[PDB]
Parts: sequence; structure tokens; C-alpha cells
Amino acid sequence: SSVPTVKLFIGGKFVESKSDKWIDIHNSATNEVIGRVPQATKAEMDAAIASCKRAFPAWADTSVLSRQQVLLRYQQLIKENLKEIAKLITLEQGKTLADAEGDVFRGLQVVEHACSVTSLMMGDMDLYSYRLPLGVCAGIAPFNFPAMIPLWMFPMAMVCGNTFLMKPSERVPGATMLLAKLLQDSGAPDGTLNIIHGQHEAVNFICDHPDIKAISFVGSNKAGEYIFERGSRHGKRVQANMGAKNHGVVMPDANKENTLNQLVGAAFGAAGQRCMALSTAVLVGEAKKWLPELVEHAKNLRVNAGDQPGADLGPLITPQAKERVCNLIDSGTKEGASILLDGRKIKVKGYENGNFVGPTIISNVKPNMTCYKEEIFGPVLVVLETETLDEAIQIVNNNPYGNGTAIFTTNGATARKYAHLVDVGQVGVNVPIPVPLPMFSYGKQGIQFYTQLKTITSQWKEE
Amino acid sequence: SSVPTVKLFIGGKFVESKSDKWIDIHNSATNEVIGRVPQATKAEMDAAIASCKRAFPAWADTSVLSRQQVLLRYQQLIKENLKEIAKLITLEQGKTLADAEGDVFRGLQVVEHACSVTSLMMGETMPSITKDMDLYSYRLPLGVCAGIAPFNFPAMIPLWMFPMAMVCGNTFLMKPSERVPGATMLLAKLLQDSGAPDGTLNIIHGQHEAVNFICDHPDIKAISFVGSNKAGEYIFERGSRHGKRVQANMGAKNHGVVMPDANKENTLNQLVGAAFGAAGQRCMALSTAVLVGEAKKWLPELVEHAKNLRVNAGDQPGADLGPLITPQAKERVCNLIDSGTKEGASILLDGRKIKVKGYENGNFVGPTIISNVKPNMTCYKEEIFGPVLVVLETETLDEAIQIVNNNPYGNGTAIFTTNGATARKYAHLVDVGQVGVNVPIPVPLPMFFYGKQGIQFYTQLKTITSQWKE
Repeated sequence: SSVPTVKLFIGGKFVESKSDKWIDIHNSATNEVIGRVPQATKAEMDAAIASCKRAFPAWADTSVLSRQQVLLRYQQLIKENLKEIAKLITLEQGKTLADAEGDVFRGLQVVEHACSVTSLMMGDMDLYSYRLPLGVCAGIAPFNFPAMIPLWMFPMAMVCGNTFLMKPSERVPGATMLLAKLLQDSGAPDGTLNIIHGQHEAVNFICDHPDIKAISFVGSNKAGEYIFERGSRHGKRVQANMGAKNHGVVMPDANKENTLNQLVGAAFGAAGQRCMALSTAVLVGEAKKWLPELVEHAKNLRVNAGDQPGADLGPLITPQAKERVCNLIDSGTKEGASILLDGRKIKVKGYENGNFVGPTIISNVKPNMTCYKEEIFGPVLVVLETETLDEAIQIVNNNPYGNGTAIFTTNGATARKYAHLVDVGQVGVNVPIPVPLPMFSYGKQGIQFYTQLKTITSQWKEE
Repeated sequence: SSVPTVKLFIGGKFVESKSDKWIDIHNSATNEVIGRVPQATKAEMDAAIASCKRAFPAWADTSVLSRQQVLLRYQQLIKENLKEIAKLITLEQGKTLADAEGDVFRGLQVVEHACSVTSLMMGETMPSITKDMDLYSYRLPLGVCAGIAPFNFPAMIPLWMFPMAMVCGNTFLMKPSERVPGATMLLAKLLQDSGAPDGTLNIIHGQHEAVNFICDHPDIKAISFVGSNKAGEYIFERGSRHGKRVQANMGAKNHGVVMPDANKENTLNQLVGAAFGAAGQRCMALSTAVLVGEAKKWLPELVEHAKNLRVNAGDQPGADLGPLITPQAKERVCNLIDSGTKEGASILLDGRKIKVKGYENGNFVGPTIISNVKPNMTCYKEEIFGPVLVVLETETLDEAIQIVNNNPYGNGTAIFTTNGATARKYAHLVDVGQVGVNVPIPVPLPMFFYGKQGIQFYTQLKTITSQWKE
């Protein structure tokens, strides 16, 4: 009758929430409610913070080797229960089983990397370089890679000696809850990790509470800047990889078939619901003639539920995103954007009630049009036209923000020129996704962030 | 005389400043005008930025080995021109010859350290991560950089700041202090003599308007500043607004703690040398001290030692502390001492009425020791920036640690004791990164700037993923 509720995580126990506000988790494949996520109340969040504070000293006093072994056990458990995580992802977010498994494998690789770190966490002029932890940390997850967000923050935040208070995606909490259950089963001390669900109000609380020494967030630029400002206001550490559009340049000498295939796979893969999604492209020179074949390749994609075989792309997380992308495409058409493929009114047999949206391609887009300004975060690929490499480079640089940029070409001179003159953190050559996840502002940067330094100097020979 | 002006340095020529607004440089020992520093106009700053941008590409494409050679020749010239820089510093800033010598010595040491960033500038690569797929990262300069130094350390701070941006491949626009630009001009001349490509370094002089320009201009990528807390916070906020990365040392407050189980004579000597050292004008000055236990009964010995300090001009011998930076600084120090006295703090030692024979016109202020200070008093909250020592009375180490923690912009302190457990307790409880043990100043080298961290700051990473399959 009543769908199950999403439990919290305080003091090493999945306690139930007393809040009255509940959000229904609608299955993106059929819009069927499959869960209920509550909004953490003030008392619940205060108890979570108290548990994190009480666990901080004990967890920190332990040696780096104990935390390393705990994280190794957690990684082993994840590897054992990878199929469960994949099924939970395909159920909640509707992502394909293959893409979910790949995401879980990437998260496991990130965890392993976090484990491979050496004793670096420790670090008459007797001097020391003790790098002590910060304290109670927190994190906010977007709707792109919810199951993987905790796998980025928990390993480093813990091995560094800090307690974490996670804010998972209220619309995809199952994956994070399963990951936390596995972590607890790994043998970690009770109270080391805590989890609370909520909305913008919860983000405000987290950014306002003083005990929160650091916070990490990824997603839209608006929320990113908002969290950055509200955190810097309270004088606490903040780091966020702002989501941005990626521009995939295509030279005429590049491999036409392979380039088109990779573009159609990256842009429309998982309905473009990736922060590294290649939502934009630039056809240089004769590449303009590839629009018909690009549309054909896009059509060749097989739309189907994430749990069914042969599913190349899944539906949108929520119907609100479908309405948003529809309105964006309508505005683009009104402004004069020449659309070539329209998958908005797609009716997937057996799942018409879902948020499925077929591949969409748009050409003749200009930098001043809303299509180039607003982030689609959907199965839409806006195509631009240029006459020379310099034009494409300038167009890509004009973008206010960008995480990754790809250029398909076989000439080494052109590739090097593009990679050197471009102002993007990550540059890919013949690869639409330079890195599976945004590394540009973690690894070394994460170690430097989640820790501090005390240069204890002493000249104590006389006494 | 005509009070020779401080000409600018744009491109490969020391172009004269056409600005109408000028500031007269006064000698702190006699308050006599010795020079006129210009207030760079919009056109001059635009020309300097254009020169920096035009020089950037050639300096970046140049091999790092050539930049290291240039820095080596510059350090050699500094070694040769040590005495000249020391004399210019003693003249303008008013410090003692020994102070300027040590300043240039630390600058040269940091330059030498930076000269060995060759291995650090090298990138990394992983061959064949996937079939016919490779990965490699390139470290590249940020672009054009800027520097804003305080009235203290006109040679050490630039020598710590700009050479890193140079070796990293960036162009630097140094904004020297409004009060002591001569040393910076001499350093720039020496650098130009080192064979550095013209246009790589540019210097402009001006008031807060210059800082506003440097922070507002978009071409500027990174900005560095050292000095007071207010100016540092303002510059950091403006850079964050305009997107400029700013690294600033604003926690200039420093506290000293002395336990009864410590070397009395040596601790007192070190405190007297650090607090009143160079008239206590340096940012990282130990102008605050917390006396615990028998330190209260030792305070008389501290005053006796402070009385031994000979207030005399730097040019003359026996100079332990020189005159203040400006007469307004002396007025402010006197006002702060008077406020502390009115607030009930006993002035165990007074130096306001000091009169150096032959240099009364200067801004000389003798050692001042203030006791009975409390957290609610102004002398504790306000930064003195002078030869004044505020002494707060506490009973246990916990009280001193709490007093230190009450000052968040206090990233610097030291503890004097003999027990290792006490030192560990002080290091842990105190929320300060630079914690010293039986040392007056905890490694004057400040940071949020230099070393490998400096390279990371003045450089960026570009992850390149290339798969030349076919």
C-alpha cells in the first residue's frame, strides 16, 4: 500500500526520520512512486552533527593503516555487491545496467586510488610536518552521478581523518544508502559517517552550521556558486567542480564514422544526464556536411528502459526535466534554431508513461541564442559552424565555464594548437570524454583540501 | 634640489611618469623629502599591461633552463650589489644596516631556492592506459601576474614573490610600496641587467587607485599581497569578485607564551629582540606576549632588558631599532599607547618621549611595554605595528591558549617551556599552523606562497587524453 521510507544514518544506525515533509521517488521509466525520502529536521541534523563530532576524535586518533584497511574492506564489499548497486541505480535513476555498472566500476577505481595513497597524510632546527585533519565535513550530490558522489568524498574524507555528513540526492538515495550500509559492514567505527536528506533548506543549514569545516558540491552552476558564496561567507573550506557544457570539435580529416559514433554515444548517452556530457559540438570546414549522417546515427540509437536489454539511453530522472528540455527546444526553435531531429514526443512501447526523450540535434545555433547559454542536461546536441580552427577555439573560449573539450582530428599540429591555445582544464584528442569525471577544480588536490599543515619547529638542545 | 622623481619601468625603458599627482618620500630619521613617487595614470598602467602581455608568449615558450640561467645571473648581481640595496633600504625604510643586510640575505636565499624548481616544473605521463590511448599533463603559466608589497621588506618580499612567477613562465607586474620604492627600482634594474627579455617585468607606482586597477583589470590572473589585515581582506575580496586568485597573509597578529620552566635570560633576550626588532614594523611581529606563572615576576627583567635597547638611527652604530615608517605612524602609536594607559594598562616602559641626539626630527619611538592588558582593551584588539609590547597576565597554559585562539587572524605564535607534553598540548590546542617552541618568531617565512606550493600556485594543469588509434 504505502511505499517504503528512506532511513537516515546517525550514530551508526539507520534511524527513522520524524519529519512531515516527504518527497515521492517517481520511477523515471514509468513515473511510478517507488520510495519516500524525508527532509531532515533540525533536531535530526543536530544529532547527526553531534555524532560526527563525537566520532571525530576516535577516528582521528587511529593510524593511517587502520583507515586504509577499513577502506580496503569497504572496496571489497562494494566489488562483491556491485550488482546490487547497479540494480538500485537502474531502478531509481533509470540508468542502463551497463552504464550503471561502468559508473560503479569508476567509483570503485576512485576508492582504490584513495587507498593507494601513502603515509603522505602524516607528512638544531628540529621540524615536523604533521598534517592533521580538519573536522566534520559534508557534501551535496547532484542528479547526474548520485550513486558515485559518495564514492568520491567518503574515501578521502575518511582516510584523511575527518568525519563526513553526506547530503545524497533526495531523488536517488537508495544507492548512497546501500553504499553506507556496505561501509558500516566493513567494520568502520559507529558515528564516523552520517547521512541526512533534504532540500535547499538542508544545504543552507549545512553551509551555516559552524562545525562543518569543509563542503563539496557538483552540479548546476547556479547552485554551485550559491554554495560557494554561502560557505565563504561563514569562513569555511569549499570546493566544487561546476558543471559546464563541453565542446566537441570535429575536423574534416578526422575519422567520419568513428567521430560521429563517439559523438552520438557521448552526447545522447544516458539522456545526456552527465556533468561531462558532450552537449555541444563544432563542425569545422567540410564537417558541416556530416549533419545528415549524424542525424542518422542518432536515430540508430535504441531507446528503452534501463532494465531492458539493448538499452542505449535511458529516460530523464523526473518529468520536470522533460518539460524543461521541451521548453528549451521550443525557445530555440522560436529564436530560429533549425532543428533536424526531434525526440520530445517519443512514445516508447510499454513505457509511454515514462520520461523518455529521443535524441535531439540542433544546428545553426549562435552564441547569443539561449541554446548556447542555458545548460540543457538532456538528449540535445547543439551543432555550431565555423570556417577555421581559430573560430572554433575562440567560440570555445568565450564559454563562461567548461570542464572538458574534445577535438577529433588526425593532424598532430592542429591537435597541439587546439590543446595549447584552448583555455579548458581538460582537453581530449579523438575522445569526447577526456576524463570520466571532472578532475579540474581530486587526488592530490583532495588530500591538500581535506587536510591542513602544522610546521612544528623547535630548537630544544639547551632544555 | 629638484627631489629626483622615481621613474617607472615599462617595457625595456625606465619611462618617466607623466602623472600629475605625486607623493613626496620623506626620510623617517629626519622627515626630509628625499624623492617623489608618481601615481601611475590609466594610460601608463594600460601600456604596462600591454607590455606584459606582449612579453608573456616569448617568455613562456622559452626553455625553463634559460629562465633559470637568468635567475642565477640575477642572484649573482644581487650578491654583488648587496651593499647598495642595503644602503638604499636603510635610507628609505629607515631600518638598520644589519636589518637590510639580513633582508637581502633572506631574499637571496629564497631566490636560490626558487632557482631549483626545474624538476618541479616537469609534468607527468602514463603510457598506454588503454589500447592506443595515452595520457599526459602539461604545466603551463597562468599568464600575467601582479604583486602588492607593504611598506616593510621592500626587497625581501619582491624577491620572494616575482621570481617564482618568472620561472613559472608568467609575466609579473610589481606594485611596490608608496613609501620605499627605491629598493624595488634597483632590483628591477639589476634584473634587467641580468639579460631578461625586455617587457617581462613592469613596475607602476600609485595609491589605492593602483590596487583597484590591478584588481579590476581582467588580463591579470594572479595577485599576491602581504601586510595589514584590512587591506589584505579587501584585496582578496576584490580579486574573488573579479575572479583573481589572491594569496594574502592577513593573520599578522602574533602571541608569545612563556612558562616558568624555561630559560629566563635567553627567552627575555629573544622577546626583546623580536618585539622591538626594527621598531616592530614587520607584519609578523611578536608585539603580543602572554606571561604565565613566574613570567609575571620576570616581567621586571623584561623591562630591564628592553631599557638596554639603544634607540638610534640605522646609519649610526649601536642601532637596535630605527625610526618609524612615517610621522603619522608615530602619531598613531602614541595615540594607541595613550588609549591603553587610559584603559588602566600600566605603562611599565615608555618610549614616546625618546629623543635621539641629532635626529629628533625623525619618527623615533623607544621600547614600550604595556602590562595588565585584557581581551576587552584596544591595545590587544588593534594591531599596533610599532615598538610596543602588550602583556596579558594569565595563570595557566589553558588561559594563554584560549587568549591566542580568541584571535582568529593570529596564524603565528611560539611557546617557551621545557616539558615535551606541554609543548604538544600547546601545539594541539592552539589553532595555529606556524607554532614555535623556544623560538621568538616561528619561521618568519609566511604562507596562506613559495616553494613547491608557490609553483602549484603560479601554474596550472591540463590533463591531455589522446588516442591516435587510426
